[PDB]
Order: sequence, then structure tokens, then C-alpha cells
Amino acid sequence: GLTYSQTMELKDSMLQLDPNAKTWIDIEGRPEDPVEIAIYQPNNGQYIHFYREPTDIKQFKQDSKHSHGIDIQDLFSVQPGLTSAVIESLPKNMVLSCQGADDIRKLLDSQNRRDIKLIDVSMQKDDARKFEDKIWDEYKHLCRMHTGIVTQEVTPHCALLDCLMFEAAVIGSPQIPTPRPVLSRDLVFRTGPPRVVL
Ligand SMILES: [Mn+2]
Ligand SMILES: [Zn+2]
Repeated sequence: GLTYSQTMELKDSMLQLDPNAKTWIDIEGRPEDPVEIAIYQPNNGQYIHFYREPTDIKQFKQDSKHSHGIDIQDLFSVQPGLTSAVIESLPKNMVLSCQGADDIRKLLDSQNRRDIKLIDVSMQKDDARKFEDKIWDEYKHLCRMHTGIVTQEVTPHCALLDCLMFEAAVIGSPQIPTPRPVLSRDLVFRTGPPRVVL
């Protein structure tokens, strides 16, 4: 989990959300073993976005090749404990928009956050991904974690970009205010290997 100072920093950064604004949530991975989480406020562009190493490797490899394309080695350096830390400090009685509520409901409940309510926009599969190509063209650089070829060859599913494209689908245009991450990379990732000296 997080250190005392990491925990103070996270809570401080999370208060940059307005607890009342429209807020999307999306996860990749099963709710008992999530590997990527995004919480996004379209109007101001702010988002919480972080990763998690999986515990079930066989199911992860399946999800990797047919959904999110994440290589497990790229998760080794991510900061543990962020999922429970973030969910614990989301505002009381917060309301979240999502596309498909079943898994996210389980995840919040497992964290005793039954006070958090979900609004399932329940779009149809392809309506939800109308602007998938344009959103990936513009905002690919915001998440480079989907490195594997995914087959169902299709575009990998990213918690962050899914939130952005669902927002685009609800409003009818890929034109959204610039997304800005509220978490620092040093909170999402551990230090990683030293610079190779060249
Ligand atoms: Mn997704
Ligand atoms: Zn991603």
C-alpha cells in the first residue's frame, strides 16, 4: 500500500474533483481483480487513472489477448494499493456514470462503498464506440499500456479512453475539453530501473 505521505498526496489530489459534477468510471479486468481504473470529469477534463497488477494470471492472459492488450511485465512497477486507497476517499454519496454497471457495482460493494450510486447509460455496443478511432487518434499518448495485438485485430480497450469515447458518444462529438491527469506519475508508478547510462 501507500506511505503516509503518498496517502496525504492522493487525498489532496483527489479533492481537485468537484464532488457534484458529471463523473464517468470505467475498469479493465474483472471486479475482483481489476488491472486498470479511470474516473473522469468531462466538463473540467480532470481524471484519476492508475493500474493494478493482477493476481489471477491465467484470466489476465485471456483479457490481454482479447480485450486490453496489457503486457503483465509493464504492470510490475505500478504502485500497489491505489485501487482501495482511491475508492476509500471518493466523496460520500457520489454518483458515477458508466457503460455497463454490473462489474463496477461489485467493485464498489467489495470496498463497502454502497453509498456510491451508478447511472448506467446502457448504450448499445457499437453506439458506445462510435468515436473509437478518433478518440484513439487524439488521446493515445495518455496511456501507452496497451502494447499487445488484441483480437476478437481490433483496438485495445483502455479504461481511460473508454471513458472519453463514452462521453463523446453521449454528447455526439469527439470534441471534449482537454483531459488532464490529477495523479502524478510518481504516485501511479514506482521508481523503476535507473537510467541506462549512454
Ligand atoms: Mn472499458
Ligand atoms: Zn489504458
